[PDB]
Amino acid sequence: MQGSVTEFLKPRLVDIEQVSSTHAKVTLEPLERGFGHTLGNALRRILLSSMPGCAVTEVEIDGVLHEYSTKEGVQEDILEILLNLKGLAVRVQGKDEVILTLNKSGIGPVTAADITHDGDVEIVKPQHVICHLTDENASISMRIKVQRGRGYVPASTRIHSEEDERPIGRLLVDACYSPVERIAYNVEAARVEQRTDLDKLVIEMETNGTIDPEEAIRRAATILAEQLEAFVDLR
Amino acid sequence: MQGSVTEFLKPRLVDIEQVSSTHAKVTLEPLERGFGHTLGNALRRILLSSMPGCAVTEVEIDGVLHEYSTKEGVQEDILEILLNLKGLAVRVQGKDEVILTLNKSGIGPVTAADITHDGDVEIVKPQHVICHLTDENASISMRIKVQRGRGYVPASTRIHSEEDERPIGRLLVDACYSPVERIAYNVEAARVEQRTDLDKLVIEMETNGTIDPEEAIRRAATILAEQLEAFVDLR
Amino acid sequence: KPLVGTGMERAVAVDSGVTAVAKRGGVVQYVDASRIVIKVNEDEMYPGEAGIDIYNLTKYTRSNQNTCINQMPCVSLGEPVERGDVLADGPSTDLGELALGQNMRVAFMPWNGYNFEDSILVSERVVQEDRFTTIHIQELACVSRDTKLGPEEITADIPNVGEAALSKLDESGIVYIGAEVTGGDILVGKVTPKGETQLTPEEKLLRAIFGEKASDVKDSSLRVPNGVSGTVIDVQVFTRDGVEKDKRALEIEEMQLKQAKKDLSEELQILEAGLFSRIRAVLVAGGVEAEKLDKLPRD
Amino acid sequence: EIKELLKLGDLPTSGQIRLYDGRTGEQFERPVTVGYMYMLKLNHLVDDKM
Amino acid sequence: KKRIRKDFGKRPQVLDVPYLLSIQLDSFQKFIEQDPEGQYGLE
RNA sequence: CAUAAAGACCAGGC
Repeated sequence: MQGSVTEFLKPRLVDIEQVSSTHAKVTLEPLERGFGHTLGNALRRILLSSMPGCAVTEVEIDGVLHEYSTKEGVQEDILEILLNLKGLAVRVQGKDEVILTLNKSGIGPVTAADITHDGDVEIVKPQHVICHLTDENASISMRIKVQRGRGYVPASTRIHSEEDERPIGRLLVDACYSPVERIAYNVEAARVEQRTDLDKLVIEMETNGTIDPEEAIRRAATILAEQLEAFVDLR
Repeated sequence: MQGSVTEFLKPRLVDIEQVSSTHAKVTLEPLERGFGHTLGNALRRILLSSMPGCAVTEVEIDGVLHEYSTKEGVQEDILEILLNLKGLAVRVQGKDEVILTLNKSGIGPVTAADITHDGDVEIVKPQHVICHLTDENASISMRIKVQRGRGYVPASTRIHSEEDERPIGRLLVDACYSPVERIAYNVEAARVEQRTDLDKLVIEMETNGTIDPEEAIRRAATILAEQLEAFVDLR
Repeated sequence: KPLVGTGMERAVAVDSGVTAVAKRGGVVQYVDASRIVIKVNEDEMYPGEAGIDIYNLTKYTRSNQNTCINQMPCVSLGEPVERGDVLADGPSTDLGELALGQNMRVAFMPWNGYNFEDSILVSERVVQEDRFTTIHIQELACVSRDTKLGPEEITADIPNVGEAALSKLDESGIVYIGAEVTGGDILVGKVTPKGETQLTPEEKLLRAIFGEKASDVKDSSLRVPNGVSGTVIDVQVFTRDGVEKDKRALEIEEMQLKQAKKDLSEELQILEAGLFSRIRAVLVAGGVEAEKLDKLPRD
Repeated sequence: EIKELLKLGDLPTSGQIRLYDGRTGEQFERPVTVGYMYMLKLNHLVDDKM
Repeated sequence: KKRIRKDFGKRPQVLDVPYLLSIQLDSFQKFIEQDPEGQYGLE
């Protein structure tokens, strides 16, 4: 309600100009004495392990059977190609698993923009150079598989058998499902109608691209609303 | 809904055994990695200034005109009696102001149990010794006045004129409207069907007696629900 | 009292003029804040009173360092005291020991900037309770002199004021004991002579019509200084034989009549108590009156 | 005698105990020296008047 | 069964602190003897 | 809006 003059006639002017899915300048005003560091540290506490995401789990390559072979028509090795596929960020709206179609022959540096566009898959970095291709029918094809997880679980306890039934040629890859990369906060002051000693907590947020920052901070906001009903009941 | 297995099939077994109006052992289970200290500190952040209460504002005494006189038939002075009236906790259900009737003559230590019971006033501490009375018609009478406030506002800016129209004998008293006194939290672990690394955040809550802990944590809960609709709208 | 003791906190209160020490042991009959009456059985033991030594406890007066000296009693009803036993407290004493400050929860940490050189940080709870609220007493003294035209009177007829300034003053210019004054309220009812000189000749001509004392005054009353706002705890009465103390003044005439009559009744209770108890052991030696002695009064 | 009577004293051992921050909250590094210091307030002379 | 007071440091006080006002009361009281005779000071 | 002088000496903070 309106109540007395502490914070009740003090609106929080928190507004939006969006950069697509990877970084956002988050602004905040006004909050009173000593309210910057607990904000940055509590949503550094939540936004590192409590956030699910969709990362790279297990990649199938062509006739190259394991990670340390060679392919006729490529300069780099398959280990550096898969290393370039580890850093590839992908967004999946509402699918549990999806297989990404990729094929390109001839000369030309294949980037992430050559991936066949799906209705629920959007590439955040089309400029990511993976490997350099040459002549003499250098046909490369991959099947990128995306699964849901949260945070880091190692590749020795999860161990998965997609193609470990009789046709083989897959092996499990380390997965970093954690979306939130960096949050940096500035602690300048603000002023509104009620009181003067009020802190403006401007945030530089950085996300890899697996989960959008709006949906992630809304999920972390309702998780926070689920948190502080702890002091409620008796016994 | 049921969704995937993160927290959705994980009920919060938060139950009630009530101690009347002053302290409550609050139990909680289960919450995952790193969810004890942000709970205790966020509802230490809310439950110190955001909570209204009803405390002692201004007390009228009998023919003793100011705080530093003497009364025929009492051992202690009026300043220690009013000091004992500062620590008296009182609950008011739905009244803006109420006047408490108190009268006792003869020998006998007058405590808070001698106050005339009102339909909306309940005494939490009847064992509070105020002063020691003697013989020789030691008749004492007071008019305890209760008003609504929130938190600490000093007695030099509020200044009130109840009996400062022509009959005098009142002066303004410092008021601590803040109900919540102490919350201490223990951070042992819990286990439920889904996952194992889950924290049991057991709370020792302490309240003076002005506002009940159930109503205070429900008000602070819906104030918290009013808080985190901040990240919603654009501009 | 400090959570670390030395052995000197109890001797400063007893040895100095801080803790009241009884002169001779007896039986306590009544206890008040301003006085502790001690019924010392100089005769046969009876609840009828005895060789009363009344003890005046200095309650609320001004020291040199603008503080107050307090003396709160501790002896309850029916406690036989010893010569050397404590009777009341001191300005900081708990029972007999010295207790200057308090014991609060300390935590050594650079908090955020504030405790830079010698700064002390503390929560909101320290002002919500009166744990460090002390009593500061300031004297507003002003010395009486003479005037060129002729010296003064007493009345509350002060021009150039409001109604709330003269509301806390009586009919005689002295503010009451225990009035909620603030910055602006008149404590001292002074007004200032204009004389024939400061007046214009037009009000010399109509002050050939109004009065010798009709427009002789202008307001320069001694008020509360700007910023401080307290209460009145003590007023002063000082008058000199010559120049006719006012009457009506009904409350000054009523006040120390009411107080002085009680001052007679308590002193006749003390001396009546001290002599009739003395002759009771004289009269019992040689006779007895069981039914006849407790009917007639003690005088 | 102090190290003999403080390994006793409830709660901590050897003086220092893990507190929690009133602002951040988390598991506080380096248990600190706390307790109940007997402090003392100085008087208000008229120098401190504004 | 008799034991020690058991405090910090084994220095038992056998003679407590005297009247602290003996700088004032003895010098003034011996100086001007209101109740006694004439000696020591004014005299 | 006008009045509480000036000077001496002492105590006090750093």
